[PDB]
Amino acid sequence: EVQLLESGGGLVRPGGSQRLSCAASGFTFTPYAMTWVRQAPGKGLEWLSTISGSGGSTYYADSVKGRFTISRDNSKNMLYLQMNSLTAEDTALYYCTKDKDEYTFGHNAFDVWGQGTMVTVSSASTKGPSVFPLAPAALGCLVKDYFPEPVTVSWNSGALTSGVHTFPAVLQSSGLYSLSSVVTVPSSSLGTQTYICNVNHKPSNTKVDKKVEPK
Amino acid sequence: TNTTDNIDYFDISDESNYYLISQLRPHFSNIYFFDEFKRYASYHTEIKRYEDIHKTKVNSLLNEASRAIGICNRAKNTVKGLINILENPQKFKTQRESYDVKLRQYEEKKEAFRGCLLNKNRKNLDQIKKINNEIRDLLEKLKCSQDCQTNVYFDMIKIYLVDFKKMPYENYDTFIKQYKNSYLSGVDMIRKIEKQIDNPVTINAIKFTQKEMGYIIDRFEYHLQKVKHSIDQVTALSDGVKPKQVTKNRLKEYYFNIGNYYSIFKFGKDSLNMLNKALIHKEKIVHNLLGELFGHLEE
Amino acid sequence: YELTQAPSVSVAPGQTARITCGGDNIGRKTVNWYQQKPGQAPVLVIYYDNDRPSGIPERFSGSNSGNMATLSISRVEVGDEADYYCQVWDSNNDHPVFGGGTKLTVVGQPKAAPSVTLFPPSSEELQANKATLVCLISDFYPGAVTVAWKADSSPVKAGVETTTPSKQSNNKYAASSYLSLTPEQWKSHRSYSCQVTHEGSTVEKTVAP
Repeated sequence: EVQLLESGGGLVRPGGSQRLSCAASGFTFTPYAMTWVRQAPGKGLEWLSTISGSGGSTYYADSVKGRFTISRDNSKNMLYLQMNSLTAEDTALYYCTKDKDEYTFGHNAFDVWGQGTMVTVSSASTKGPSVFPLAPAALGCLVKDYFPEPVTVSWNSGALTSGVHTFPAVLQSSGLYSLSSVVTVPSSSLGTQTYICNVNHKPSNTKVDKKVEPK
Repeated sequence: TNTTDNIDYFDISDESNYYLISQLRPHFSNIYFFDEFKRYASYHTEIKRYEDIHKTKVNSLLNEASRAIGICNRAKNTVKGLINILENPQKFKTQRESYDVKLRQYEEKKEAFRGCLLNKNRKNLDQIKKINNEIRDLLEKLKCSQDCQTNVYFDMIKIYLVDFKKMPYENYDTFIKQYKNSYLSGVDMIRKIEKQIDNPVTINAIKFTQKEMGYIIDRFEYHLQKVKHSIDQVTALSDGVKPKQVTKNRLKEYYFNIGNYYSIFKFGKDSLNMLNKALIHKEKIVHNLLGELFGHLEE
Repeated sequence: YELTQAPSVSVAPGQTARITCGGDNIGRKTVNWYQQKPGQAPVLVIYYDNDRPSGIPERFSGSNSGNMATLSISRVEVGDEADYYCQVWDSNNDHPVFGGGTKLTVVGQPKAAPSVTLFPPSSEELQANKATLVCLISDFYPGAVTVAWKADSSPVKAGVETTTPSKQSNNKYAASSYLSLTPEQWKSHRSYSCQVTHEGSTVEKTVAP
């Protein structure tokens, strides 16, 4: 199965640099023309840059010209996008694609798409999420004041996952995110059972566990 | 005559992508560096003594490179036959096998051919590293220890800039962008008017020939970009700082620097010439196919 | 080359949805269509005006002539709810270009009322001299509610933050709202209510210190 895999997307201060990669497998990478396309959260798709097979032809969008550079290594089936002097208007999720045929130079459909890596540009630093319990029927935990996304919330180290439902985080005016994860459980299980929400934040490099019980 | 008589436009590179094998002599860009070091050694009396043994060391690699390519002439002419059948509807009707069967035969023989050009030359690629190291040892016999005059180095740079002016890079860049424009428009109109009601042999031969064109375009722009690099890099050396004297260790890599650039240039000049006529011959074949396709309008 | 696409297009199930894509002479160039599910990757649905990739249902067809290129989805089910784009090759700029995108929403699904749970500020948060009220709305359709926080019986109109409605795996929708206030404001008032009004019928939960 032809597959495209992307990484390297993370938080970078304005004016900084970042290197995106697109790992290809399941198809002859050399003849196909790879493409970069980003998508702002909420906005639509936006083409950025496409490169020929041998690399002798490179296209760029006017919004990224002079700052972004596309490149590939036809011996490792890799596909790069060197981003420099990043501004706030560059914060988006970036996809890499391939033309459905060979030797086309972006004048084709895009049949295979990656899952997308997220590039974030802001002046704020990473913040650790403060976890507070939500006492009771319906109980949960509040993951408050963290930046940036995402935060994975596990219940009892992945023991119980029935009735759990984590809501998408809210973006406060301060730029820090906030979400809540609740779990549906009968009242007979209350009192005797224990519920420990396990919160993990990748950028802040901090994991926190909190106990939820009637008090 | 709606047929391809010359398929020199195929090439193959090793899995490391460091060596590029061309069907045109000297097959390897490193040979041009070996021929240039003889010109480098012509200005040094200590190195010029070993120039006689250098030719026997370099010509043997050129002979074995030319010998290994000739071994693949059996695989070469086999693919040339399948191309002439798949790009000619009249020739395709003299045989009896389905069009999809001949495409599978073409794909198998094409890689068996490009695999031959690489497999029979694997022993030659290992010799390239040895001759490169032998050049390093010959440059160590220089009389200079820490004050090597760069006059020879910069006198070669002035010669390279004159050789660069002989190649029409502006016309080549205009040619490739123009022919790539006509190639993309040809593929896209076949997408619009394709249909599976009548005989697709004339349409199948166009796409087969267009697939060859897209490969030639990709290989043309690879050398056009590579030759541009060698021109811009050597020109940057002449327009940059000119140290009147450097050490011997840095002088070895000095000749290795301009030698590698001028090697890619002369190697690219040979490829850009052949790839230009192949694209031109492929355009005429497609337009004849387009002429044959739009020739029977009352049908 | 400018590609004009309608922002939103709705359709009942079983019916045929028609996504459009406009161009000055779009019948001169091939048009490819894509489908991006919420939080998912785009998938090529139609290419070259009318060609359909293998694995795409036969309900997906395309037309392109003159100034309009239209993608048609027949026998529409709830699984077709996604965003659809069109891709064209720029002639004089030499690069692809994507349309604004059309959001297909399926209607006629059975109306469902939202279930909400209100949470008071935790005792551990009050020690930090901060308070946050959590109102979690879920299991409703259509995806559009209006949340209103009321201090006792009067709306606070301060410190309220509400998320956009997101479609859950149950094909329903979910949303949440937060009220930031001082612990003095939480302990002084009688109670705090979260009033979420769905289809004109309001659901409300009330919590008190």
